Amino acid sequence: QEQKGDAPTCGICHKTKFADGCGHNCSYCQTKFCARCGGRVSLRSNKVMWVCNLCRKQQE
Ligand SMILES: [Zn+2]
Ligand SMILES: [Zn+2]
Repeated sequence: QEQKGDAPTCGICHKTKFADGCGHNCSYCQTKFCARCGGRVSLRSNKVMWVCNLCRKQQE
């Protein structure tokens, strides 16, 4: 991680730029993806985890 004024980008379409900070990161691959290249999977009200369509699908 290096703060060089680099904006947030999707690791799939590389188009959708995350908001001020960080977008959705795969709870597995850890890859940064947009709300369209992943899904919301919270493990009980305490922590919200996002899994890419490749993990959410392959992992059923
Ligand atoms: Zn994307
Ligand atoms: Zn993943």
